[PDB]
Amino acid sequence: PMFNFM
Amino acid sequence: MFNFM
Amino acid sequence: MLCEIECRALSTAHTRLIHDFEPRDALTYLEGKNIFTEDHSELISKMSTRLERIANFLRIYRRQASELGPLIDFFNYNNQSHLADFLEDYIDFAINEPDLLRPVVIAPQFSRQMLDRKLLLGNVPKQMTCYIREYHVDRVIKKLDEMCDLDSFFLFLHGRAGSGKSVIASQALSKSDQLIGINYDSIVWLKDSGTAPKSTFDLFTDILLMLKSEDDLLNFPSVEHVTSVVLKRMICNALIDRPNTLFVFDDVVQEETIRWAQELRLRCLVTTRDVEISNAASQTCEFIEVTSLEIDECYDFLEAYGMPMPVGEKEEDVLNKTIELSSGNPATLMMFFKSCEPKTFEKMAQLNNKLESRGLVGVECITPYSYKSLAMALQRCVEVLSDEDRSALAFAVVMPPGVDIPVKLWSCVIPVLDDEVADRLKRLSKRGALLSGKRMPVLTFKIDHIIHMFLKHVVDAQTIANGISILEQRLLEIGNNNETVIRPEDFPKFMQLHQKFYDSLKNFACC
Amino acid sequence: MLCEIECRALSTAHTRLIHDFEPRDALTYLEGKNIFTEDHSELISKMSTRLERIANFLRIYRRQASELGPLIDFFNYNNQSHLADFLEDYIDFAINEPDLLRPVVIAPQFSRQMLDRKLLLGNVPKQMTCYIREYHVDRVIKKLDEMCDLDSFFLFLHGRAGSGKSVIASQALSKSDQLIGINYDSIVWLKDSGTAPKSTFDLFTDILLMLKSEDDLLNFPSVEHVTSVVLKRMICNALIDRPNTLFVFDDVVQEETIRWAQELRLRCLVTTRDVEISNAASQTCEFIEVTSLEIDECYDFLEAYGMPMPVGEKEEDVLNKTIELSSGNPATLMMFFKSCEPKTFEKMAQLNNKLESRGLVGVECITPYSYKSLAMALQRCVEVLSDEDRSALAFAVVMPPGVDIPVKLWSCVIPVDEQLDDEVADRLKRLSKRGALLSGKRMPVLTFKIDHIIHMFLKHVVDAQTIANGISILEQRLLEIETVIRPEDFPKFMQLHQKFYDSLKNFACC
Ligand SMILES: Nc1ncnc2c1ncn2[C@@H]1O[C@H](COP(=O)(O)OP(=O)(O)OP(=O)(O)O)[C@@H](O)[C@H]1O
Ligand SMILES: Nc1ncnc2c1ncn2[C@@H]1O[C@H](COP(=O)(O)OP(=O)(O)OP(=O)(O)O)[C@@H](O)[C@H]1O
Ligand SMILES: [Mg+2]
Ligand SMILES: [Mg+2]
Repeated sequence: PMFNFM
Repeated sequence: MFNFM
Repeated sequence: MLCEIECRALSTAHTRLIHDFEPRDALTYLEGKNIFTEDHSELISKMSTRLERIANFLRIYRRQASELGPLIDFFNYNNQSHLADFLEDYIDFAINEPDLLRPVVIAPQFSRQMLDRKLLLGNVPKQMTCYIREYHVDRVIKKLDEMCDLDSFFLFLHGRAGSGKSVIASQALSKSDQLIGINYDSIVWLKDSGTAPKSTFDLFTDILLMLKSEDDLLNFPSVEHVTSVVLKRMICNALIDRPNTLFVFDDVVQEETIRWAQELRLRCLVTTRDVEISNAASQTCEFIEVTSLEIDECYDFLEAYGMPMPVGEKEEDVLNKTIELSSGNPATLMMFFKSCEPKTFEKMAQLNNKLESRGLVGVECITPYSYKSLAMALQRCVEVLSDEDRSALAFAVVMPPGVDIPVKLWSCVIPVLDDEVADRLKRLSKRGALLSGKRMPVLTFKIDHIIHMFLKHVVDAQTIANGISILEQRLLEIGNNNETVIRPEDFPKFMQLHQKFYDSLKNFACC
Repeated sequence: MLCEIECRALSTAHTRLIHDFEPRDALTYLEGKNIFTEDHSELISKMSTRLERIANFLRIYRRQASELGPLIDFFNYNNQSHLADFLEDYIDFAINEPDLLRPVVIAPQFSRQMLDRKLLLGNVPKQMTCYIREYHVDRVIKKLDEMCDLDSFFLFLHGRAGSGKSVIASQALSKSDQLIGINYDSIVWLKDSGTAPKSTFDLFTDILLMLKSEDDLLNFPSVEHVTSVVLKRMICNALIDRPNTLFVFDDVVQEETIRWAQELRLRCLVTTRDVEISNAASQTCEFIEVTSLEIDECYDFLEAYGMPMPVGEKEEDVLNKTIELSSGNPATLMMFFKSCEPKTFEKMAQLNNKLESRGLVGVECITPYSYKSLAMALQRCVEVLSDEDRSALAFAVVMPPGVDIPVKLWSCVIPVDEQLDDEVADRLKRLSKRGALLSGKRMPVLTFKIDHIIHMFLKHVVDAQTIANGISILEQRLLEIETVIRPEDFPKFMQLHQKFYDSLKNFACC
């Protein structure tokens, strides 16, 4: 999941 | 043989 | 044909030429001193009114002559000397006078001609007022003046997100009376913000329509489907009718935008965050970078909308907390004030706490900004990034904010001689002004504070603790090989120096 | 009908037919000499603006009059004699005294601001400035200057990818004031890049519309669906109102383009990578090749964009490394500068490493080139290729770069369907002719050579297996019974180039 949306 | 082309 | 002075002669002499003149009196003369025809005599002899024959003589005479002669030797003949001496006195201050007007002001209310009419019709936003950053807006007005002469050119007003670029061009084109009216005839101000490959084509469609006359906006075709080459040709077509035209391209993302501005030999002011799009243009590319609002200017901005200035030491310090935190940032400074409710230093420090333990989301507000908070803006700045560069960035969390640290001290956390780290870190500062370069004493980089709490509540909750740990590891690996000052190589082995903040970031990831 | 000369006179003289003229004055003087019709005069007498009656008067006239008489015998009678005098001067310095035409009646109206206009409207791209390749832009201008008399012709400006051709046509059409205005009246520069069979038709759709007036760009039909014979007839039609128009066909890949440009008896500058497309044309074909930037010119290009010059010997050597690496290539040189960030020679040799251990992808950047790195470009040169030629190319990796080697030494790694292996050479010729990927050199003995950009292209692009197979398939035939090529008494040992072979092998266990 490394960030958000991103 | 060509890495895609 | 005439010129623009001999035409202004025949033209600005009309409250006169109607009162005492009959064209037939000159007909024969011009039929005779060789300049006229008999289809043109019959053109100007058999007409009902005299305003007829007057418009006739002032449209037909335009052609078969080589200057304004047989209409000044004629009026001196016909007992109507009062037109003659006028026009001969005017060719006097025309020929004998190497000094006349120069493009400026000879009729008042420019500020309703430019300010409202040209700006508004070129879609320029309502310039900022309660504070103007003098330096920058000025260098803008200057650097736009140096180029009004030029055939096609780029001015890149590049900076951070929320950094204030678009506003500065708004103030720089609304201040002067020169850039619009004097230096350039018209203004076209357009927002890009394009990511799809269709955004950069659709853009130049609304330029092309931004140019087109009020007639034929009705006639607007189903133009969405028309080749790229024909839209381009259609713009440089509709561009015949547009001499010295300025283009503001507010918020450019695609280097394709820049290629189009350059295939069409256009003149561009450009607001953008990513600077490398300019390598797309092979040219007199000229650049102006909007740096962070320095600590003193920030004071000025607060002062500006009525915010009370410090006294006690832990209040001037509270305000250096905000200015340090909001790493020189127009936009967030603004989100802050708007969210500072009672206005007290007390509620300002409330926010100073709220900001550390809840991120930019603690202060996101309705602002003149298009984004609720600077994080939504930066997201994009984070999406555009080379996949690997996305990585280096995702990791610079486990650094110290507001601290200069060497290239190898970074080599510990960043993916892959590890100079390659610096290339990624330059690309990272070049592409949204996310980092901070400092060539000497020793090649070192730095991460600011807004740019950190973006990453805090945004990189993966695990990867924070993984970066903290991958660091204590390679650090202790530098351990088994054996203020205005950079950290020495005898002392890299202990980042324990920043133990304080390292302890807070750790309390975050692990819980 | 008129022709290219009388309409070039009518075209050269258009600022004047706009500053003083009116089609109603001539309509009457002309229904009489029999060159019009009552819809013609209908179409031209009722028009709101004058430029409409004028643009229709010069079109209807360019089709209708049996000659260019009743317009000299008219600017004369209507006291606009200052016109018919200019046009009879052009026809006398044309029929009687030729040559004298370009210096005398055409040039005295040049203006370095009309140029920018003609260029912008003809889609000529904005010429390069910080460095100009003298020889080429120049010898190009000369060969364009030499042909304006000609009725139809091809100029083929062919070279490597990123080799700098398009730029040269931009500078070569931005330099003179002669090529546009003096030698040719207008320019239409269209970029091709066509691979599909429809690209070559879509192209000439945009020629046909590049010719077309602003009016009647409103009036565009579904020509996407309209015959080939008709886009063609429509062009040589709509081409009357365009006397001597020069055509740049930037980046031709399909030999179909060249056939169309030649059925339409057109005038063509052609930037291309593959030269054989010229076999399509039965004509005054002339060719001009953009070679790799020589060891010295490269220096000139770096100095040109603010780059600090060597002092120590292993700094002029850092630069002979780049010069060796980008085997003389504008585009990659440019990515090189563009990626040199702090500007130091240090970070330049750094790239010199990154380049050896990661191929062209170590330096891919945003550059004035339409392509991020030279690999996206050569990609195509390699796709278009005859299937067998595709194989030969795939194998010359396991060669030595920047080294001259005989054909039989190539017959070893190179494929074929007896005892004379000449077929190898035919494939390496098609191979250099078609993207300028190799390098042919006739005597002392037929030997070829692969440059470096064209190698590190193949390094990180061919199948990791075919590298190790070529090293071994070579080491088999390998045993049998400085400015010097390796002799037939000593071929059995390619071990001389063991260096550029030990590296390849360290790369084929990776
Ligand atoms: N003189 C000023 N300079 C900069 N910012 C200001 C000024 N006055 C007010 N602000 C506030 O800061 C906000 C952010 O600035 P702005 O809209 O100019 O950024 P920008 O350069 O358009 O950024 P982005 O590239 O993210 O669009 C403004 O919308 C407003 O809320
Ligand atoms: N004379 C020059 N001056 C400055 N820069 C140059 C020059 N020639 C080439 N370059 C740089 O190298 C790039 C590639 O050159 P160019 O666009 O001419 O290639 P080309 O010969 O048309 O090749 P292709 O057939 O692949 O298009 C340019 O876009 C520019 O970045
Ligand atoms: Mg903006
Ligand atoms: Mg090209």
